Amino acid sequence: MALQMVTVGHNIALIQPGFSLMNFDGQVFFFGQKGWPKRSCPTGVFHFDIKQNHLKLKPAIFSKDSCYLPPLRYPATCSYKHQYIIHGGKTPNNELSDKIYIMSVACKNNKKVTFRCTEKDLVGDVPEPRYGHSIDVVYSRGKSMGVLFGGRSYMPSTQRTTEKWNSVADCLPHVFLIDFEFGCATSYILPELQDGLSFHVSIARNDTVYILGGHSLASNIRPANLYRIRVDLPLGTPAVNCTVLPGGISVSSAILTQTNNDEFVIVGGYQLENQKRMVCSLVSLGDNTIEISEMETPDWTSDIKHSKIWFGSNMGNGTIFLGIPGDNKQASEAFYFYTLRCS
Amino acid sequence: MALQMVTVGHNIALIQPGFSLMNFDGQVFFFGQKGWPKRSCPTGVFHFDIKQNHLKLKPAIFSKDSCYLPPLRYPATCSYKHQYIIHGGKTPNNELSDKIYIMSVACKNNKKVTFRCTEKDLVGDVPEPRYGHSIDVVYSRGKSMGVLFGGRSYMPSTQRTTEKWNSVADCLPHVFLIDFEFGCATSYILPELQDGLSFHVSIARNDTVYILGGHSLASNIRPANLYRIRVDLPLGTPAVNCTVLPGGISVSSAILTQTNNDEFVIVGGYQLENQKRMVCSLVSLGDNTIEISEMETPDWTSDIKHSKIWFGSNMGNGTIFLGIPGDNKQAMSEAFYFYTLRC
Amino acid sequence: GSGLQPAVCLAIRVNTFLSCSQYHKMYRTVKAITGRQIFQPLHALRNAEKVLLPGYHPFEWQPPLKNVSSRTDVGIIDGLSGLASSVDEYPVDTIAKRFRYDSALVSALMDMEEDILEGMRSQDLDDYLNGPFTVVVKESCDGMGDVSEKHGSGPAVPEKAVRFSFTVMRITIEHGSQNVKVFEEPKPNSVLCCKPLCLMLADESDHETLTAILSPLIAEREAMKSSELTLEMGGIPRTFKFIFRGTGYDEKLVREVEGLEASGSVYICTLCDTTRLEASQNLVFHSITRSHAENLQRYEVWRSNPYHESVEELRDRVKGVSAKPFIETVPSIDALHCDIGNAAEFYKIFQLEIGEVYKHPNASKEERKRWQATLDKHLRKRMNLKPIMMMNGNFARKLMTQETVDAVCELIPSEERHEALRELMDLYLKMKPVWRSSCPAKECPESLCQYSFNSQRFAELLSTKFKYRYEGKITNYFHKTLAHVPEIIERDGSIGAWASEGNESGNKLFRRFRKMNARQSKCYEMEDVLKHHWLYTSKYLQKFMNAHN
Amino acid sequence: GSGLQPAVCLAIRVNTFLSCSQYHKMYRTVKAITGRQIFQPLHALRNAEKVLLPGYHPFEWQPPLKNVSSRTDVGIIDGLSGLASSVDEYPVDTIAKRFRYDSALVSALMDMEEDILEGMRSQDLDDYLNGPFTVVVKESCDGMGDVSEKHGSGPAVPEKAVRFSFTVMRITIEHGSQNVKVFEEPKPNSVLCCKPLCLMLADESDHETLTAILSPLIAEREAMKSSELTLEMGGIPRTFKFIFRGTGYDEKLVREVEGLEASGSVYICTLCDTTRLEASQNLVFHSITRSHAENLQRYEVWRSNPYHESVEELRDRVKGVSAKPFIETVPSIDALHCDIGNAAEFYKIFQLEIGEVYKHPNASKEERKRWQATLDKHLRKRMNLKPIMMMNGNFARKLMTQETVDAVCELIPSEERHEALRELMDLYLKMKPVWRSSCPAKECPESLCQYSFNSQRFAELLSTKFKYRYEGKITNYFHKTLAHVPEIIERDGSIGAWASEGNESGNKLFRRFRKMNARQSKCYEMEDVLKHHWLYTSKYLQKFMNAHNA
DNA sequence: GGATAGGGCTACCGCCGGTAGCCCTATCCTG
DNA sequence: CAGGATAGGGCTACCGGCGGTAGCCCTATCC
DNA sequence: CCTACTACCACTGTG
DNA sequence: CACAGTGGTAGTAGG
DNA sequence: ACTACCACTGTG
DNA sequence: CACAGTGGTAGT
Ligand SMILES: [Zn+2]
Ligand SMILES: [Zn+2]
Repeated sequence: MALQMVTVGHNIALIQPGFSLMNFDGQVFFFGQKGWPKRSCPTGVFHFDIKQNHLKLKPAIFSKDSCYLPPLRYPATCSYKHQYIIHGGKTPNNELSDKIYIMSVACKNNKKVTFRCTEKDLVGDVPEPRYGHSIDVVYSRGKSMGVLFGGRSYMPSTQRTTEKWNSVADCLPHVFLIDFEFGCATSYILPELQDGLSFHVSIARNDTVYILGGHSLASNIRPANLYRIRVDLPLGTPAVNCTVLPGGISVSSAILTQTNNDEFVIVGGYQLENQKRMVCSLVSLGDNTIEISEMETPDWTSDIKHSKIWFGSNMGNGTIFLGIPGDNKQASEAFYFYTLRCS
Repeated sequence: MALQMVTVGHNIALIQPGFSLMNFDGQVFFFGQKGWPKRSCPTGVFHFDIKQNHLKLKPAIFSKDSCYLPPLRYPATCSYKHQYIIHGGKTPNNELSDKIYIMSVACKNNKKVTFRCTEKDLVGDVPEPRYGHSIDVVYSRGKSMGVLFGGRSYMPSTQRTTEKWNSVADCLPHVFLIDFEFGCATSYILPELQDGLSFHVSIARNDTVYILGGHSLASNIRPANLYRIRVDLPLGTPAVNCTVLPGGISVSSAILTQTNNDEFVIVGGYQLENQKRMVCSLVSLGDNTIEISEMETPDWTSDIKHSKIWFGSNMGNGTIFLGIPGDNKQAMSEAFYFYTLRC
Repeated sequence: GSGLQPAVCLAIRVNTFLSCSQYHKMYRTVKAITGRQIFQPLHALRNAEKVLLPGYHPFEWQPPLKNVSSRTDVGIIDGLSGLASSVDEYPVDTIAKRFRYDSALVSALMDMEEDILEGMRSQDLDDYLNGPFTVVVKESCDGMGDVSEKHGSGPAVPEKAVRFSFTVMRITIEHGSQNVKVFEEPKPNSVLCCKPLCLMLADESDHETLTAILSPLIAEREAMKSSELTLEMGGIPRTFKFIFRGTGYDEKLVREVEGLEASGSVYICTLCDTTRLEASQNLVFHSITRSHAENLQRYEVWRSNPYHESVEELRDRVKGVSAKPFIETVPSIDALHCDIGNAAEFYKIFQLEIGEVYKHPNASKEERKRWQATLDKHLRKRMNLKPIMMMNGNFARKLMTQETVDAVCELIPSEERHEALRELMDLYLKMKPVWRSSCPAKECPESLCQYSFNSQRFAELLSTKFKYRYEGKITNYFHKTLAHVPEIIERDGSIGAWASEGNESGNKLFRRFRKMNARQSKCYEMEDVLKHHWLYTSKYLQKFMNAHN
Repeated sequence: GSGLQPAVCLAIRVNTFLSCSQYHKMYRTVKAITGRQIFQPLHALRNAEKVLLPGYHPFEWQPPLKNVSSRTDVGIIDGLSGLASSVDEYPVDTIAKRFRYDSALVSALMDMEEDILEGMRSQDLDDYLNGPFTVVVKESCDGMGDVSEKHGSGPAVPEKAVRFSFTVMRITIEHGSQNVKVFEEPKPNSVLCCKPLCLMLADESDHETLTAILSPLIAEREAMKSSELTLEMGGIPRTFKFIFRGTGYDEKLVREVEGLEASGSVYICTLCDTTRLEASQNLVFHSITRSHAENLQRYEVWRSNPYHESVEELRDRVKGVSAKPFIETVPSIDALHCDIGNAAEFYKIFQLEIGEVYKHPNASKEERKRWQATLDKHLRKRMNLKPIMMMNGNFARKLMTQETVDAVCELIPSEERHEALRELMDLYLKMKPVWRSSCPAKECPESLCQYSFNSQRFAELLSTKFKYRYEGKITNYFHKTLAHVPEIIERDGSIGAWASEGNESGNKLFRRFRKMNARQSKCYEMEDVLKHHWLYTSKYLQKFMNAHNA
């Protein structure tokens, strides 16, 4: 339940906010590098070598039959089965990606890695090009199905305008449903999900994925709240039901984290634009239950409290890699990073 | 017969053009800095050693009765019978010293040095503050007797104005035959010496000196002229005579080493204001004459042949110091390129 | 009568770099002495400015502009363009005040309209013609440094700016059999034709913020390509039609936006997709097959990876494009940076020849930094040229001089290398007037038509005498000069004009304004710097300045 | 006809920063637009300024000018002052340009003659008075750097520039044992009053080019210190005298020129002969003894050690000097760099308090750097102070305030340090406008009266609450600030009107003119700039921009 | 030998501190 | 053995100078 | 003989 | 082979 | 049609 | 109170 000052010798100017952190077999993988594939890493993925609490970043490679992907910042990421899903991402050409990226680990041979970042085709009511949100599969009756709580994105070109070309308007409030033996997806205008939220930290479960917090720009609000999602997924899927719940804590864009159980910890996003969420609240879910156990905020030092921003994600197991702006003589350090070991 | 690119760890830009070396008691000694005695070396002098081409300037502590003379550029320096006489020189504030400086030694134990330095009171008819010249010594009756002659100088106060505050009047060529250690001074204007010069290389051989080279700004020329200034002190009075030699050499600001007894290799200078003297000139100070045989030139570096400035003085063991500047990448990064000449 | 007109004192304000606080100083002293009403006061020429800056002269499109607003009351817009600088999103720390490419472009048009019609009546040609003014334009984005705002209002911008600055260069009309040059800009590299559009506060290296700010502009542009700005100026509708030949992007940023690997790669060209070694060997025959449409398709295959290949196989199969092309550039180069790089390489070559490195192929970095400060010292005393942290243009053209070759050969006993450098620099100075010129065929056509064999003999020399360099290597710019030059000339029509020689010539004024002639503000210093720089760049004002005759 | 007087212009050029060729653009344009020659052509401005420059208004010296030529048309002396260029002689890579001191004075006076007359009139004094004045002029020798290296016709000057600059603070006269000062400067540190004298592209790091080039200044200056001018203003020969309180030099350059030990030494003050540890225990009950002639006799003894001492105890006898002071400078300070040094020390102090170093004086180095980094980030957050490299005056004055110390106290993990920083900052604030003000007699007299106990509590907060960072390691400017301000303001009137603030701002103009208002030709730059940064700072022109409204 | 640091090129358009000097303070010799 | 030296922290002054990003590509080390 | 219009000089920022 | 300055002097148009 | 804030400057 | 600016509205 405490942290450490992870440091980066080189490639430090690669950890841009919104960067995912893939967790393959414990081995962790940076994703969402700054510019684009740089021939030091012609893919974007970065083998994330934490040693002696120092951080280094080896490159990483993709299979021949993979689709080299753009480094996505604030994408809709997941972790299920070794096999990821990555939607949106806000390509560093500031374009949102309708493309879904299924990142696996192909052949961890000779103490290295290589992935199969396959794309996918989405028949039916495709989900808009989005970002901020988090896709997550529902392990229900052993049938693959994925929930995509629409995050924030740009309007359809039938409505967009250059004066505010980057006007990001929270996507339509849904829980888009996407297959993974087909790649074809569906969705439903829920009578219950009537708030266009983005940057939630969707904690996963068999079916009761719980949509903790977020920041719905629809009124520039941080609705501390939740939402229930009951994927009825027979071979013929009928319409899901929702059951809103209380307990949701106010987080704008926080970091999920599992602990090899249903005891996920949710470490700080933002309770306020300029007053970030210095508190690390928890959860402990079951079949159709959820709580929040406010944990003692790891007593850090003068710096991170007064940073006004941070950014990161789960190192994967029970720990969170996130960083704060550290502009001193950069014109030097580009950031000041921090990992959080829980328990 | 050797050259090399001596190097410098600390205090590089302290070796300023127009300084004075001092091959003293077999130990060489820089003297005449850039700014002023810097309290890292408040002494004024520096301990010039060199091995494996990395110049060492070990600040040479002065002594109890050591009058701290200032840093003198282009002064008059004659290695007297393990002593010196340091006259004139342009103080680092750009004023001239009316004072000879007997730079004796006090102690040397443990490769250390003390430099008993005593100002000596010039008495009666005395020479004015000047510089660029070189005093020397003679032994008429086996008696150290000086010869200070030539030497640029700022015009006399009454005739000197502020528009031309930095004019340099080659002083009346008036051989100053100081009789020191019981008196100081005895001057004598010479009939054969009408146009005053400076940067004149003179030699302290027995019973006579042999002037050589220099610049008489009165003509802005480098007159090819020599002068046998003999001394003959009867029991009561001094005496002097001058006799030009046919075959003098036309250079100003040349450097006087020996490479062995009764023989001096006057290395370079400034043959023509823009065409630095790229040759040496060996001399043999016979019992009544001299023969300036041009020793084979050490073919210079690719730079001394294609720069415009350099300087130095006698490091004793037939060795000579030099410096050719370097442009402003940076201006003080390199500040020079020094060079030793064992010849 | 009774003194001046407002716009006139506006010209006498901006086209002489008078700060509109110092303008008032001059005005109030005038009142103290003149008494008369000259130099129409600040608010007068301010409501004049609002005329020249975009969003005053109205306009329209016959194919309606898609993804764009149909409003002509919008000048200085927030480049962030709705990219909320919140914590949830990317921390866009960019003071971005940008014009709109549609409105700004038409503002320049109606700003130059008197010149337009001046030329229109010329050529013994009509003035009534409303046909499609198939204008030809460039788009020059320079990324700069040492632009330090040191007490902002919270936005932690980088100490590095980038000013996407367009420029209109020629206007033509489908008059039957030909397209006349209505206003063939005399100095398309002159800053008074460097139309600023978007003065982001961001790194040339940054690639998200940069694109967050230039995705709106290129959306505007890709929609303009399709449309025709049917305005009405001179009381007449002069149907405009567009093509945005963006070339003024410095090669670094060129490779960036199109997505290519940064310079220094084994794939050095924004054109012909050739390798570094195929450039060192062939060195004269490379065909343009590397465009932005081809580049978008090429990144699309570098991702789709449909044949399922590995990294290097794809970099070879895409021929270098790793990222996704952003700007629909038209493949070309910047004579400016071409000269800067070629002269940096010649400077390396000169110091080396002082190191006789043609004989001794390899050497220590100290001996490189030596017998090279001698190059500096010698170009100091003999020639009048100094050491500079980074190369520049005055220094180049003062170095691209056979006199420079004499200067460097003054310290090289090797006569064969003397003649080597002589031929080298003479052949390069027969090349440079073919791209470094605003219009060579009209200016130096003989060198231009000899250029093919010029490049031939130059490559042959590179092989022969300068192989300690260029052994399986070459600069991006030595390839863009020894090839793609005639192709660019014939396809575009010139280089020295479309080149970025002016945008960088406008960064000087950008800094001059940010420091002197625009508010030392927090976030709207770019608002008034853009204003000011448009005003300097207003033909409607320059005409008042060439008025002497 | 609306043709201005040519000298009415030359004040709409060198006061709107225009450039000659740019003003000729304006001229051509307005002219061929309205037809009328409203402004006056470039050559008109040239022929006009030829009188505002030095060497146009003759004069004489009841005591003669020693070591000076009586000529009175010395436009722009090569700052080299006829210094030798023979490579045989020292290589002087400094393209210099000097107005002749005692010819620049007369130009400012014949230009301020308007103002002297207006003042003696508004003071009821006879405007036709031939009386012996006494002028107090402030020399501000700055050591600016990082200017440029223009591709030169041979010379290779360091990319730096000294800038000697005489600012004529006041013009006085003892009217019947009463000294009705005639010229109370309205803005002593003004961009418009620091009249540029010499612009060498030397560097204050040097003492050879600087001195080879300024010894002329100091020679004619030690002459003027003992001689009386007489300028023909309004026909009357006003017979001025000078006193030359030239004490705007920064501590680096005043240490160089006066040949002191150094800036950072066990010897701390260029005004008192006291060490650093002594000045880190008392801090309040100092004196002022380091007079320039004292330093000269001190260098005499140092160069002779008449009692024949060794290095260290000699340096304790001379108490500070090693070199020869070549200038004249009454012991005083530079309010500008005083504020700057105190503010840099305070930024360090905030690093410390952030690092709790009031308890842990052995904390690491990268932790010092991370405190600096978070503090830069905070003052960019709260006070909006983006990170600078060393320090500056806009940032110092944004910093040395009860708001910054609060937004920083919140970071300190100790309310004791909260209140200690509060007291320190607010006391230094109570005592800063003392010398930062152009005068305390009217802007903070209570500050002076209380200054004894004020600096006393300052020192005694540094002692106990700041045993760290001040166990010996007291700055130079804390010593000055604390136990020299009263001595100075008493002996010297004020301070803020004697520091080189206006000079360090005129460096900006030096850049702007060496960039826009001069011939870009190494041999000429200083000529045109010196001339133009003068016309800028010539009241005959400002009156045409201030007498309008005023 | 298959990963992992350094030093040159290649295009950019200086940025992490540049130091100038002066204490102490931390190591480095004669084995 | 013990001053003595040499150089680095760090004390000021301070108003920056020998190099640096940002890539890249072709060298070089450890089990 | 005087005023006003260009013609230069090498070099400047911006690169 | 940009371009728009950069000011002093120079050199020469209209009286 | 004039100044007055007004956050901020670049010299430092 | 460095300070003479920097547009720009505000107001008047
Ligand atoms: Zn190509
Ligand atoms: Zn003192």
